[PDB]
Amino acid sequence: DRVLSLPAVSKNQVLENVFHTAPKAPVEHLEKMVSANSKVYDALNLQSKRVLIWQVKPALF
Amino acid sequence: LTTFTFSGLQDAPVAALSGSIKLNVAAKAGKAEVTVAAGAAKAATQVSAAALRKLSGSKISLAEVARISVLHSSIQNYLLS
Repeated sequence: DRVLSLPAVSKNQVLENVFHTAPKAPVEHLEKMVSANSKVYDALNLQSKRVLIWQVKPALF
Repeated sequence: LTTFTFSGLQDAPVAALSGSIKLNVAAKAGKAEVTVAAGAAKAATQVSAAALRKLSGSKISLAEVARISVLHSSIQNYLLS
């Protein structure tokens, strides 16, 4: 019964309790806000090719 | 507008109210020399009392170029706001 003197908690159960959640990448906040601000650039810039300014406040010709 | 309008060179604005553009008129008896200064450019022409009355003979009648319609663009401007 030498196995009953070993620590009963496995090496697996350490690695699943220590690394419980996959950690958040540092660049995940950049490349998710950049792709969402590329839609703020597109719609709202006045130099974008797809601006909303001509379909929101139309024109007066 | 109507067909006949009755304004021009009588109780007119004689000077601009902002600094971005400078306006001066030379109220003579028959005509008036305007002095317009906007940025680097200056214009100084002469407008008669009967030259402004022919201005409202042809109407401009501005109208909006909308992507879909003026109604739709006013709803979409509110959804954007």
